[PDB]
Amino acid sequence: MNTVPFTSAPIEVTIGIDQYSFNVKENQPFHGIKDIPIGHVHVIHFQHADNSSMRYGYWFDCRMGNFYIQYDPKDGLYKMMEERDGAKFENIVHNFKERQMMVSYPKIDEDDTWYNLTEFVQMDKIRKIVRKDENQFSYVDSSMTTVQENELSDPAHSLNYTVINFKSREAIRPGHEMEDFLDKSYYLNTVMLQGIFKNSSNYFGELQFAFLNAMFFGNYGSSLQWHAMIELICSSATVPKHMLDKLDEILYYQIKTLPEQYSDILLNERVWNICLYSSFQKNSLHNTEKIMENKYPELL
Amino acid sequence: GAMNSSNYAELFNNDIKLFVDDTNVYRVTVHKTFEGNVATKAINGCIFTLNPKTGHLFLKIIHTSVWAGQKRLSQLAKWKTAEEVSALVRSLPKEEQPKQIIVTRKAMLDPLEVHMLDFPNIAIRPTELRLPFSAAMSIDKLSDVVMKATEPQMVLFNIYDDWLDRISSYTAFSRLTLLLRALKTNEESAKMILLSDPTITIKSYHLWPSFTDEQWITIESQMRDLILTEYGRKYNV
Ligand SMILES: COC(=O)CN1CCN(c2nccs2)CC1
Repeated sequence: MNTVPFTSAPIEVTIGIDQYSFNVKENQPFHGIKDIPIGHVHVIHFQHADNSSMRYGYWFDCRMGNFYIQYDPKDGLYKMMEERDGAKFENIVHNFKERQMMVSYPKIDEDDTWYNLTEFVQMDKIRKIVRKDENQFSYVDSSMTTVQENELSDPAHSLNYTVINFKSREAIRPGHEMEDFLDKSYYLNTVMLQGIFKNSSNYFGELQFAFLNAMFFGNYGSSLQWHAMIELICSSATVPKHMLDKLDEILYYQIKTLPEQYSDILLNERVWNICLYSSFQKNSLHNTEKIMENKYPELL
Repeated sequence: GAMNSSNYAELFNNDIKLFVDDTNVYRVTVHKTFEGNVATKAINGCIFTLNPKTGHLFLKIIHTSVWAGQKRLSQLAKWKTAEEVSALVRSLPKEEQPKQIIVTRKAMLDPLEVHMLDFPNIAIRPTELRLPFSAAMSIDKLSDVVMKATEPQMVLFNIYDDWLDRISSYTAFSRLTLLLRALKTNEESAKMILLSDPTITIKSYHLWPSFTDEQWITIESQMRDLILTEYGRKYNV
C-alpha cells in the first residue's frame, strides 16, 4: 500500500481519489491519502469550494515514484510533485501516519470496481495521450481539448486521443465506399487494431481512459472519444468474440458507476440506441443492455 | 448548408453547381405471382444531374442488369447514384467540375459525401425546396431513351432547349419547374396543354415545343391554372 502526503490544505476543496471523494475545509489539518492499492493507476482530483469551475487532477502510478500535493498560491491550485529523496519521503509519510492526519483509501474487500474500470489502462499510454514528458504523472482538467477538436488551440495542453472519423479516407477504401461505410470492420480490425493500436488491450485502455476523463472532469472531447470507440465496434459486422465479451463487461461497469444525475450529459442517445438496438452487435452486449434498460430507460 | 427560398438566386451565379436527383434510379412494377404472392420487376432507371445555370443535363441511364443478384436495392440505389456522380465529376476537366452539388433528398448526402472524399473542396448540400425533378420521366424524349437502353449509358441533353437565347437562367429554371410541377400533378392535362395546337412542333433536337414568347406566357398561364385546379380537386376548395 502507498501514500500521497499533502504539504497542507490552504483552500477549501472537494478531493477525489478514484471513485471516492471527501470535503476538506479551509486550513484543515489534512495531510493526504494512505493505503492506496498498488497495482493500478489512480487519479486524484479537485474541485475548489469557491469555484466549482475547472475540475482538475493527476493520473499516477505509485510504482513510478514518490508523489505529493503542494498548494501553489500563485497559480491557485493543488499541484502534484515528485520527491527524489526517498529516505526523506519515508520520514515525512511516517510522521503524519503516526499523527493520523491522513484519510485511508476506503476500499471494500468485495469491491472490484476500480480494477474493472481501469483493467487495460496503463500509465505509459496515458503519458502519450497527455504530453508532458518531464513528469511521471499526468494533469487533466475540464477544459482541455482533443487533437481532433483542435482540427475542427494550444497544442501543448491537449488530449492526443487517437483520431476516429467515419467519413475519412482512412476509414474508407477506394471502391469499397458503401461496404466500408455501412460495415466498419476494415477500419476497426485492419486500420485501427492491427495498424495503430496493435492489440485490443491498448484499444480498450484508451476507451476506458476517455470514459474516466469524461466522468471525473466533465471533459467533453473525452466523452466524444469514448462514444466514437464504442460505435466503431458496434458498427463492425466482424469483431473477435473475445473482444465483444470484454466490451460488454467494460461498458457494464462504466454504466454502473456513472452518477445517475449525470446521465443526461455523459450519454449520447443516438450512439446508445444505435449500438443496442440497430447495430451488428445489437445482440452481443447482454449485460450492458440489461443494466442500461433498468437504470436509464428514459434515454432509450 | 441547406438550399432554400432565402438563397435562391445563388443557383444562377457563376459558381458551377449541379442538382442531383435519384428518385428515378430504382424503379419497379409490383405484381402477383402464380402462387398469389407479390413480387417486383425492375425497369430501367436514370440519375437526373442538372446544371441550373446552363441547362445541361447529364442523364445516366441505369439498366436493370445493375440490380441483378443484389440485395437491399433501395439502399444500393443511393450508393450507385453517388458512385456514378463521382465518376462524372472525375471525367470532367478541373475547370468544369462543380464547386457545389445539391441533392434533392437528404438520404443522398452521406452516400455522396463518402464517394467524394477525394474532392474536399466540393460542397455537398441538401435543399428545402420540393423540386419536381421526379417528373423528368414524363418528358417523352427522356422516357424513351431510358426505356430503350439495353446497356448502361450516359446521354447529354439541354433541358432548356434554346430558351437562354431569349431569357435568363432564372426565368428558364422557373419555367422548367412550373412545367415539371404541372406534369407531376396531372400528367395528361399537362401534356394536352403542351401539344394541343398541332402547328407548334418540337424540333428534332429539342425536348419542348417551339413556342413564341407570347405563346409561352399563355402556356405558362395554363400550367398555373392546372396546378391550382388540381389543388382544389385534391383539397376540395
Ligand atoms: C527543497 O524543498 C523542499 O524540500 C520542500 N518540500 C519538502 C518535501 N515536501 C514533501 N511533502 C511530502 C513528501 S515530500 C514538500 C516541500
